[PDB]
Amino acid sequence: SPRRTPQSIPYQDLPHLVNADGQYLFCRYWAPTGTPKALIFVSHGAGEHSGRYEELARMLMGLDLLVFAHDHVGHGQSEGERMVVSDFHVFVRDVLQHVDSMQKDYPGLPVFLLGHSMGGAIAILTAAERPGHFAGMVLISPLVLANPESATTFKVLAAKVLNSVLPNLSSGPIDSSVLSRNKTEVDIYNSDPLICRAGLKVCFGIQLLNAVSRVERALPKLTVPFLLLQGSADRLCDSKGAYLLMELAKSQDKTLKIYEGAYHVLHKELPEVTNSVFHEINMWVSQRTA
Ligand SMILES: O=C(N1[C]C2([C][C]([C]C3=C4[C]=[C][C]=[N+]4[B](F)(F)N4[C]=[C][C]=C34)[C]2)[C]1)N1[C]C2([C][C](N3[C]=NC([C]4[C][C]4)=N3)[C]2)[C]1
Repeated sequence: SPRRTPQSIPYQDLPHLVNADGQYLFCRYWAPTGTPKALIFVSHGAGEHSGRYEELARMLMGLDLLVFAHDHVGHGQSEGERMVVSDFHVFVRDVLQHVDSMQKDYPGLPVFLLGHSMGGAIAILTAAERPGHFAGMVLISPLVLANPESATTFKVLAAKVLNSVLPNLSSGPIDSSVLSRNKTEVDIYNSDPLICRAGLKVCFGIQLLNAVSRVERALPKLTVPFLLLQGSADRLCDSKGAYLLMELAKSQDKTLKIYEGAYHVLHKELPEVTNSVFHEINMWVSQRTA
């Protein structure tokens, strides 16, 4: 019987890739009508999926880039227990497999990464694993340092799971009101059935703590060009992390844009913020492609 997504659609009817663990990942592609100037992989964050990047991907495709993405394991239309990962490196390995596959089909093209939140931590670790390979990285509120109050609370709960056998332990869900000041976007997020809005399992939170530790060790090795966009009122990824990334990365081409008063999800924020985010990404990638 055909292998199906967690929503029961056969993978033979969808673009897909099988990872090193034999798990099917659902894929998306947005290719221009002509010869692409560059490739760009979009890395989504925790709980969400690649379908949330439709508008950004169509803008990037309008710049003649071939945009590609997949749903990370345990997310969206990919296989895996929801919001579970054996080790955070699985996400990085799977991005690298997909980038390597695309570079075979489109050789000689520059490749960029774009990531938001947990997806931004994945993009940083992917670029750190392959120094000099990526042309540039666009980071939207990347997970570099978690909110101090939330991290201390979770680190206590993590000690309970690390010292004892407690497989079902979960913390509370990611509060939707702190995601964006745009209420319509929050309402849409709360209505998408492919988004997992359940409480974070302690085993998954432990992997996000591993991502933060690994990002910290990767910064003095990071040399890829990057554009970093961060809101000053982010309650999920503390803005101190964006300043730390600007300070500690060795990249010769690094830029930070702060959005005063904005919340976490800058590409789904108030129209003035979202319009600026799209324009800034468009300028930055346009200047670095030809
Ligand atoms: O990747 C992330 N996640 C990673 C994230 C930061 C983490 C902080 C944290 C940590 C860190 C270590 C350990 N922890 B933890 F587990 F203790 N923890 C608990 C709560 C936060 C937190 C949790 C947020 N997101 C959330 C989204 C944005 C959402 N969206 C998509 N469309 C929209 C529209 C409405 C605007 N919103 C999906 C991508």
